Amino acid sequence: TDRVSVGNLRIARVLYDFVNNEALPGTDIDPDSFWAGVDKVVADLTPQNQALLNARDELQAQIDKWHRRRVIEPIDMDAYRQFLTEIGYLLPEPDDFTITTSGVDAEITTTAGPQLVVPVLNARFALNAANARWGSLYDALYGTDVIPETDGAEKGPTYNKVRGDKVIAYARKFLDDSVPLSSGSFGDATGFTVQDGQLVVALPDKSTGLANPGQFAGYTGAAESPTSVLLINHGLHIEILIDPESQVGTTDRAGVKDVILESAITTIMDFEDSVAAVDAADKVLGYRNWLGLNKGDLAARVLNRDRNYTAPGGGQFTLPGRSLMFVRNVGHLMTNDAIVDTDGSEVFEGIMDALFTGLIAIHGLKASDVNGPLINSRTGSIYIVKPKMHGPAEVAFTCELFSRVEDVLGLPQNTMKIGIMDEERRTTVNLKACIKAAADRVVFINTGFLDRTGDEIHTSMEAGPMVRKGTMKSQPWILAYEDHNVDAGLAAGFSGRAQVGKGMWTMTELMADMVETKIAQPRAGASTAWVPSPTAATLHALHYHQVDVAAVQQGLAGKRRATIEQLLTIPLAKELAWAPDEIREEVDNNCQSILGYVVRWVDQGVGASKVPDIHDVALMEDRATLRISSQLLANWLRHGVITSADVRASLERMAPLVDRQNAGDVAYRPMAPNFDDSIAFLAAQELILSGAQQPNGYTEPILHRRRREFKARAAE
Ligand SMILES: O=C([O-])c1ccc[nH]1
Ligand SMILES: [Mg+2]
Ligand SMILES: [Mg+2]
Ligand SMILES: [Mg+2]
Repeated sequence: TDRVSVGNLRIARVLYDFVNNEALPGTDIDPDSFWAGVDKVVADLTPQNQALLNARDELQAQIDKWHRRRVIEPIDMDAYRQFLTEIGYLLPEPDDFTITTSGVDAEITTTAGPQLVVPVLNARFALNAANARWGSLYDALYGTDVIPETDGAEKGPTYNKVRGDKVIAYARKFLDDSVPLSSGSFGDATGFTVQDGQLVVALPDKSTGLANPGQFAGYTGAAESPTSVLLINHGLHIEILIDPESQVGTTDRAGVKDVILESAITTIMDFEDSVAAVDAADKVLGYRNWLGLNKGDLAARVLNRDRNYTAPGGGQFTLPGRSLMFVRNVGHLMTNDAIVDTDGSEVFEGIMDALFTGLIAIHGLKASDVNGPLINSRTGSIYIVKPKMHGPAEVAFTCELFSRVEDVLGLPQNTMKIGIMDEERRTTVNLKACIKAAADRVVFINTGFLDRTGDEIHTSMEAGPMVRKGTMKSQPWILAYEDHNVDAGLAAGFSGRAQVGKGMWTMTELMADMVETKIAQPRAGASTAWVPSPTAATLHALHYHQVDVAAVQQGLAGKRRATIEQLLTIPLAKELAWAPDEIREEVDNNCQSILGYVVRWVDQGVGASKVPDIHDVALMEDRATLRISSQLLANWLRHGVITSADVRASLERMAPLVDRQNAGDVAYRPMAPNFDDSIAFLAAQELILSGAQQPNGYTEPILHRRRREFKARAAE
């Protein structure tokens, strides 16, 4: 139609122009050979990609059949596990080894701290995350519920001094716990001066330096009365801003205006579950943003420059002002019409992503203006997160794909590093082998709730009814999965070399609860964890100051805290474990999760936002929320727990609920009462009723189709 012919490919014009006009210039890759490479790589790797997807299907069918031919008391783990080994699901574990990945930035190998994930299609959000390397601690405490809004300390229309003073005292205590004075407390500090390269803090009666003088990293302005003071603890920077003339400064004993924390050390720019991209137009929007980020020129309003400091011993240095960027590609499943072949077949979206996000990322290894000076990776690496892989063969393929892209791009081999997401059972039980498959490219493994539970449900769909969604969070299989992931990471030498990450805090407004509970993640040996906002990044940073992750990691070394049996413990529900009203609540719960998420996705192409749940708690979940919820319902429908009338009834009374939760949104169009007119509603209905049939429970085939449907209707 409006496509460009390159060998066997018919490339969508919008994509072809974008690449020639925006992505290629400055890379010194010849446009003609770039496209011949796209054509070659797509032709060479497409059959293996598809072979892998059929492998998934062959394995699931065998497992479905195993449960079906069985009666059978509870499952015999010797039998189950022997079966899994026979069919090639459970592969033998390789001998110990250390990963050999190199050329990796210090933000990933060394520094422990928060990690942001943001929809790359949203330019404002993406710029915010990139700028979230540094955040105001005062703003974070004042603005959220960490400082509780009791009587007197309420956020008003204007400054509340009672609340402000609380904020100040919270931070002072943090200073004391993080960068202690030889004697006294920051709570009594009256001033700061840099004297003989040391930091000197003035107390009402005396003066003192730091217990560990070396925690002093620098300052701004004159040593004799600095405008700010730079500290360091556990690899992370803390900056005390000093200005008596500022609105908070006047109130402060030492003229302190704010405390700034190094927060989001790295950010993942996401093309997968947090965005809605169903065609060439949507992909180009994403690719364009990814390009602006890497060239430094994205504006929505710009990217921050690095920060200037004076060394304690007089010199004059810089710190990065931007979060170091990963990109998350889509996984192996989906195709996309941005390129079709002569036959009209869509091309695998994962393959395209490597080619185009890899091409684009070259700009980030280069001076940004194009004069200067920002850059992403200074060590010369491109950092790609790859989600939803199943097993070491799927990881090997991603490496081979990267190898071939690097060739087309003229990059050295292994420039393209992989972040291995551990969110599918066949990866979890073969984790060590997956890490070995990428032993020279891997910079990251991580765990999460949503996708991994959905796969857990879909895999054992035929075994019986599963426990509630809430129950899933604390089942034996997931707790083993969490620990087993750290163990594999630490045993492959990730400490000092690569990130070991944990899941997203989805409750954007529940910051007090986050600060209280998310500390478990670094205590479990995770050198990074996912946060929903720059504000959450700043608050989660506190955890890394309280917890010596490096030491925690050294302590876990050599431990084996999860057995294959634990990992293989299917979350089946006990002999009829729910009262009727409990069943209804769970059904409502899941139907609302789907409706609330689906409606924004199908109608508006939003893949991530603050979606009020059934109790009006704001959650920022990604598409994986659709996978658990619909799989759970599909499972319950499959095993007689609920009826199809139950599902339709729930959908019909949760729908208008969702409507009014989206009241105050001008573009929003309600689903109720003409349900079978809403494409969103029908998408929700299809996810559930077709759920047991989606490959590995994946929701994109259905979601993408319905979103495309909607876009077509809107085009009249
Ligand atoms: O909850 C999550 O996994 C998530 C990632 C990005 C936005 N939400
Ligand atoms: Mg996921
Ligand atoms: Mg310590
Ligand atoms: Mg199936």
